[PDB]
Amino acid sequence: EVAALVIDNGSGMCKAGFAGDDAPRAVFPSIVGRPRHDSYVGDEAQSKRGILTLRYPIEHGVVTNWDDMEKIWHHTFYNELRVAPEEHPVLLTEAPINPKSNREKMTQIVFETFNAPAFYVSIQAVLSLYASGRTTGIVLDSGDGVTHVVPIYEGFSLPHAIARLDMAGRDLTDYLMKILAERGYTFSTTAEREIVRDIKEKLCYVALDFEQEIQTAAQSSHLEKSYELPDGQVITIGNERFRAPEALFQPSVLGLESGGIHVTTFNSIMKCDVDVRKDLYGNIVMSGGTTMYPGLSDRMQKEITALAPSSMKVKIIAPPERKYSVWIGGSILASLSTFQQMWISKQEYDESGPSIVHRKCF
Amino acid sequence: ADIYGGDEVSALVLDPGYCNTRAGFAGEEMPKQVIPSFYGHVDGRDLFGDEVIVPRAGFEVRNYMNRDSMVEDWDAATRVWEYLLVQRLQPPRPTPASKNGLNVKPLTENPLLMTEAPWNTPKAREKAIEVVMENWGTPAFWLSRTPVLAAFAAGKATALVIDVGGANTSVTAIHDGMVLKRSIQRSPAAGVWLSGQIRSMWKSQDPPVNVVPTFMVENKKPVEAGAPPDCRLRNFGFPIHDSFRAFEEERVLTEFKESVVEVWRGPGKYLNPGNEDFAKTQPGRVFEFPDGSNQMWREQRYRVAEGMWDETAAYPSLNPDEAAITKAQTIPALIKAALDGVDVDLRPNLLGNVVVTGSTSLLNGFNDRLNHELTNMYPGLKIKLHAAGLTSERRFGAWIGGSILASLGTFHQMWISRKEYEENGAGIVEKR
Amino acid sequence: VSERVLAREGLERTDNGMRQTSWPEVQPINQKNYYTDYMKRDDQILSLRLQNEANRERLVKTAQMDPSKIIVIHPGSQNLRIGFASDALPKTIPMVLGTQYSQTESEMHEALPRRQFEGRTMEQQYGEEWVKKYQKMCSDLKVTMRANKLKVLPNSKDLVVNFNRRTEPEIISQHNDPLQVEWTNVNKAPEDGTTQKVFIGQQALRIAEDSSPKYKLWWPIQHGWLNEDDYPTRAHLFDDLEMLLDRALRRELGLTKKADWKQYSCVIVIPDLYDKRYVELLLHLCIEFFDLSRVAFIQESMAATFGAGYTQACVVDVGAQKTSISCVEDGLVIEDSRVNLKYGGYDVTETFIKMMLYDNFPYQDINLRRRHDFLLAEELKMKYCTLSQANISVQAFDFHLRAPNQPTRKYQFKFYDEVILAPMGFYDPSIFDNSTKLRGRRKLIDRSYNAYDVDMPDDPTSSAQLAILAMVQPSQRSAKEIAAERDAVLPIAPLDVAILTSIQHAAKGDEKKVRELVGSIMVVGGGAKIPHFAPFLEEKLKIRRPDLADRILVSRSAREMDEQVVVWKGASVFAKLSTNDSWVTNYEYKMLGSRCIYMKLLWHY
Amino acid sequence: KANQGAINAGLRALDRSGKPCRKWTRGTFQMKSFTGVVWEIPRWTAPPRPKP
Amino acid sequence: LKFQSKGYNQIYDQIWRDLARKDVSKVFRLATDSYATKASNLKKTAILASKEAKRWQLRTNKGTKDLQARAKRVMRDMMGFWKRNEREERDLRKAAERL
DNA sequence: CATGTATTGAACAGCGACCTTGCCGGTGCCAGTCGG
DNA sequence: CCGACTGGCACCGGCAAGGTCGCTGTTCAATACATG
Ligand SMILES: Nc1ncnc2c1ncn2[C@@H]1O[C@H](COP(=O)(O)OP(=O)(O)OP(=O)(O)O)[C@@H](O)[C@H]1O
Ligand SMILES: Nc1ncnc2c1ncn2[C@@H]1O[C@H](COP(=O)(O)OP(=O)(O)OP(=O)(O)O)[C@@H](O)[C@H]1O
Ligand SMILES: Nc1ncnc2c1ncn2[C@@H]1O[C@H](COP(=O)(O)OP(=O)(O)OP(=O)(O)O)[C@@H](O)[C@H]1O
Ligand SMILES: [Mg+2]
Ligand SMILES: [Mg+2]
Ligand SMILES: [Mg+2]
Repeated sequence: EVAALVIDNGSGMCKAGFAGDDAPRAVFPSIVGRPRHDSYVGDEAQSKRGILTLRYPIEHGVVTNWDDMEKIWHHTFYNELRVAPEEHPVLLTEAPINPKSNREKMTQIVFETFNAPAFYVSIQAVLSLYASGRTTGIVLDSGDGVTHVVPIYEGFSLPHAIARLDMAGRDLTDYLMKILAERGYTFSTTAEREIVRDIKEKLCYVALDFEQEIQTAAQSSHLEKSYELPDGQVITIGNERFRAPEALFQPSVLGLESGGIHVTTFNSIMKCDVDVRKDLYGNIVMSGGTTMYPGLSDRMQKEITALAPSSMKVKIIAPPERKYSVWIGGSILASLSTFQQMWISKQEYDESGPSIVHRKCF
Repeated sequence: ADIYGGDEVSALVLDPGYCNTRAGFAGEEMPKQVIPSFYGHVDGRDLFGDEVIVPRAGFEVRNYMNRDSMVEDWDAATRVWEYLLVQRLQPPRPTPASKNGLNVKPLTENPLLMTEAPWNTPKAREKAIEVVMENWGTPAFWLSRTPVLAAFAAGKATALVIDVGGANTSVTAIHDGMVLKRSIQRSPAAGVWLSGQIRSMWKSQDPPVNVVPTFMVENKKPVEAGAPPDCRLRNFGFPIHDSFRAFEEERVLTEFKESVVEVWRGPGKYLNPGNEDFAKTQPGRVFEFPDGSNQMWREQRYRVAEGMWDETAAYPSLNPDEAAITKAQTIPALIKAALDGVDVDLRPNLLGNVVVTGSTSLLNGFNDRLNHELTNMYPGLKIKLHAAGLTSERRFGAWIGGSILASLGTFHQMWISRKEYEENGAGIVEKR
Repeated sequence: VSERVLAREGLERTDNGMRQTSWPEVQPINQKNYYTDYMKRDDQILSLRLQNEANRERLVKTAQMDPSKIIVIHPGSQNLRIGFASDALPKTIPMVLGTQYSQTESEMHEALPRRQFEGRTMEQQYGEEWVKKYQKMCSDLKVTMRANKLKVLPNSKDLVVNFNRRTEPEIISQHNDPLQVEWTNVNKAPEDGTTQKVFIGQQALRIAEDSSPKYKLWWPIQHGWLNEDDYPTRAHLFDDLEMLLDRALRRELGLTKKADWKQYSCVIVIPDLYDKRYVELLLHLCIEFFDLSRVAFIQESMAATFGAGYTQACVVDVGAQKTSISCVEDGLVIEDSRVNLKYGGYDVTETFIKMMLYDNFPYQDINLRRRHDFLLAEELKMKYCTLSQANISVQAFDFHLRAPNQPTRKYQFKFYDEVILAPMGFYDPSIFDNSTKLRGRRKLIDRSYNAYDVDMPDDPTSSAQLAILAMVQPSQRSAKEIAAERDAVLPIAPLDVAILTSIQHAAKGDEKKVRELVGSIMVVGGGAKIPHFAPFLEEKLKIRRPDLADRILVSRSAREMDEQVVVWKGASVFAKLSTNDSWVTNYEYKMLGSRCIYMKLLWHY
Repeated sequence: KANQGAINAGLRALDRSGKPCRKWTRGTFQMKSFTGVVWEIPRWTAPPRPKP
Repeated sequence: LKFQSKGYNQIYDQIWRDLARKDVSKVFRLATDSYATKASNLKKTAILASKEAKRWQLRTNKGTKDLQARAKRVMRDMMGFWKRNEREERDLRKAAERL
């Protein structure tokens, strides 16, 4: 008998696949394009940009344009997965502390637009913790659009202790354009920006000692790696390589007043009950695409060890799948026998309304 | 008939205090959003949340609440409550289309119930509903006192609430969910005063102890007890303001409060002849300041707290104008005065239903000592202490009470309607 | 009181048609006899699903892959082998990367072999322990070669020492110098499709000492592991192994246009006792940095038997700095058999120079961290070292020290027994400088913990290796602490003892498996190319286990190949053959990182 | 794994059959305080399911 | 004007007394029990989920046996490859450096 | 041409260990009946 | 609205029981290889 579906509603990239699978079937940009003067989604919308206004329907991890979001799910089911929701239960991920109204509205849409039989909404941080191997820990989830720190104890995510660094993978791309423009290259265009995001994904890393790297970058040849544009001209970038990710650790470097990921991790831990903190320092878990920079774990280990009491073991769990951990945890959850007595049935929706999600999903 | 779904009313419950402010939707076991009441100021620009306090040239740390646990800066109160109830708990408005890099009134849904300190004066209650009705378009409003909600967070209709806050320690008798007005008793001997005690005690050990806050250390290495710390401190392109340093040091005083200090729990006060001499021999508790400065703490661990139980024990204030605590402002004096403000016939019922509340009650041994003190000051009566809360986390007791109150279907008849306010102006006094 | 008076006043209590409460009521889950559908079928595991899709598509194309588009890489502390799977022999380059820097590698550290210059006596100058051990080994050889009834003139060492002391360099230039030899012109631009003036391989060694901009050489691999001793930071090390392999693709294979690389596939050979962090680094280079379509891993001894065509063998790999032993049977390296010793043909060179220096080798100023001295030392090692206890006598020879921008100096010299004692260090490894091999061994890159239980080490462990560690340091602590305590010991043992402790753990107590493996010894790796290494090792094994002396049989290389290339040739066969479904595809790795190595490899990773 | 009886109650009982769920809409509700004054809360509604 | 009435006082008090004694106590019990059950559900679920996430890595006899077979398949094929290059025809790529 | 074999890759059958919830004897706290 | 007394349900540790799962084992047609 046929499997349930798992959809990860990313600010940057949407991911979808069948429960039980260990990786998504479909990964495509969360872009909807409508004519300037039909609509297109994902790579098509980027390709046909010349005749389209493009908008993201998800901003800072949260859905903001429902009429567009419904088109992304339509593309997900009918073009990407090639399966009709009328025969499959669905698990949707959502960002931590998203508004109640958004839980209700996405409940409304996968019943009333897609006639899905039974469905469940799930906190992205928690799922990334399941995929990371454990029941208790603190999840730094850092995506394209937003960065959250979420303490979770005995599989319950503490809402009050969540801290949101409003800065993430797009900001680091805007920033890497900025510092390369200062170096001498031109990258103002959207068809240039989508090159710079690839440059960020390949060449960047996080320094273990930022001041020492700045001091030695003035003389080292090794640092200055080079990258071919589609245009055929070749760029070279140097201290830009680490100054782009370093903004995670020093958001002043790109001009906002929030504390870095390390201080926000520490503050989230410190907002927890004293008895729990031993376990959270022992179980820091990294999630989401922005956490993929080489050596982010080593620097998180260093920085939090500098903030923590010298008695605390500090442990940074960075699984190799951490780019898709949010989806993978969903896969797992939607493929336990237990799921059936945990979802919203259409028979419940039909007499409870969208507000059933506030009972049933917790 | 039977056209409606599974939902009643998505109320949200707001709970301001001197140290912290708490907000979120009714019918959840914890508030969604808890923030430092202390708010950032930089350059005519106000900043909120513990993620947005950091060293910057202009940075100054204000608070919209005074040490009476009442609002003193209603403009900032409006901005803070709008950050909680609007920016963090409602759907975002989408970006304009050009600005996304690809191309090249708010509370009408949710009634607001708000928490007030027991002694909060009518003028401040009037201004609360006035601010609410202008600024967010809210459909209905209600205002209720922390003791009443704290009792509901323990499940008790009638209770003695001991409420050991930050800026204030309070005792009050709750009966059938009303406060018995004569019983309200209040004291500075609370988590803020206790920080001053700890500061004083540090500035008076044989080598003086210097707190240095977490933000000023770049790197630290472990060191043996009482050694000079292997560390390197920061420097900045600007002076750090005194308000900022004071706020960032309070974290360390909170860490010392929670992980070291311990209420004297043995028989009799700490200053009875044998007790101090005994305490000096015991295994203590260890602590680390952010500097790396490591020490084992033996007998002071009790004394810093003991002053709120017997003023005789208290250290002198570091601020010379912060006058010493009177006998009448010690916890047993509060308790005895509070209960003596209540009908003699009701006293056993209250004492059987003791509710403890507030983060300062999370001192090790606080329930022990309070059980002893209640026993010895009211002999021949049963005593049973309860924490406010549904969980180990007894921090949120006032809030959780609101969450529960606004979820009771019987309650929704009580709200001050938008339409009542816009017809009467000061309903808030008499409809209570 | 009052009753209907309340209603007349307009005051009336009211439930508002609401429920008695709105607090969530939650039904408890039941998990009795629970089941899971997660990763239960090949359909669901991405690494297998993609392979089934590739199998189906191959069957369809058959009804109606290219060795020239498979690259085979085999890294090493002195040498990198690289080539296409089509190719008869791999191109070999010194795995060294040269860059502009403030100080050359000779200026940063004490000279090698290490000496206490201006020491109070020559016995202190070379270290007293070491001098006693050299004297032992000289006497041991004299007794041994007298037992074999060779000629020994009593004055042998004196004839060498006095001659080497009294002789002085001749000086030659122009057509009097046999070679008009070049130095790398670091000023000239790279024509191989790139901007940065960096050099690899033989050309990097041939950078003059006083080049106009100063160049420092770096080796990213030493002692058969990542060379964290030298590198300031992790990123700088990764960036150099990336830069070296990048230039090797460009400058040896001639794949100059980078955009074409996405259509190629790659086979990487890794040691039998690998660090997981080194395997996962090499994967990540091959996919995020080079964007190659497929990557596959084969273990050095596994590959060695694929180079021979052996079902079952004991493979002894004697590298420049690593010697490793493991026993192969039924398509796997036997997990517990693996032994990994931190010595090889470089130690023989250092030791060879140090023994001649102590005797009286003319160029006392020599320093193996200086490039032309390094090449000198290595050339002499390859010519004069021999484990054959024969044709050994006072012999006179000469070499040229073609220093950079300085006249060619020719030294006559003599040797007697340093030429055999230095190699024989493989049977008393204390004679080697092992003092700093363990230096910085976890300075940058931590030990490989398990993905989820991050205390627990997840590197390979082998009973045979622990037997070797116990011989150096006799051996409730956590598994982390135990692994740390083991890493603090440098694995060292005589080569015969290492082989027999390998084989005993391969057999797990079965004389018949012992009698097969001991009769099946195959020697590979360049250190093995010291003349008569295989027969000498057969002798040493015979005399430690007389119970096996009729079956013990050692063979050099396989099927006429050079010892160096066998493992490469084998890894090419694993590229070419059709049954191999071991490939990590590029799309797998993008989706699931190193997790897919566990799903795909042909052993328990 | 999947079978009959308990432990698969939901996976047997789910609808799978395309039929429309009842359409919800953001209606309103008249709420009456104990002081008799009436005020409006936004509340979900759907059309009545038919007679047996 | 509005709220000084004895009647108002009675209803206000009666609402609050019933709300405090009956409804707050019912809802307290229900909320505490509901929290305990929610926490239990999530604990139970997280324990299963976290086991599954790791389960693929645990060695099994069947997994071991099939892996040994995959190795042995490849090994026989490798012997076949050499048979097709030494027995089917002697097809060695003899080569020299020609320096 | 085409006799003859142990092993292969797999479907199918068998057994005990395992995790979890039901039913159980018992201690305890509680809502409700009754009198006032 | 209130307390004393009663029958009842919540909770404790404990043993009996369930199916899933992993370990164990027999049997089949098809295979590469050998003598013949
Ligand atoms: N290997 C990588 N190195 C660096 N950055 C990466 C890497 N892979 C992806 N990213 C970046 O991570 C972001 C995408 O991550 P992810 O898909 O988790 O975001 P998302 O979930 O859509 O965002 P959000 O969680 O905010 O909704 C992009 O900015 C992308 O460029
Ligand atoms: N674990 C702890 N142990 C003791 N004191 C603590 C602990 N955690 C926090 N505190 C202190 O108690 C106060 C926390 O705020 P709390 O809710 O208890 O009071 P508040 O409601 O913010 O202020 P108030 O009621 O006085 O207006 C602070 O003074 C804080 O330093
Ligand atoms: N012709 C030769 N004769 C003798 N010895 C040689 C010859 N050529 C090289 N060697 C020696 O053999 C050593 C081993 O070379 P090889 O290329 O196997 O190193 P390697 O495989 O990189 O070692 P490792 O893999 O452990 O780093 C060389 O370092 C050199 O000292
Ligand atoms: Mg995401
Ligand atoms: Mg308070
Ligand atoms: Mg080698």
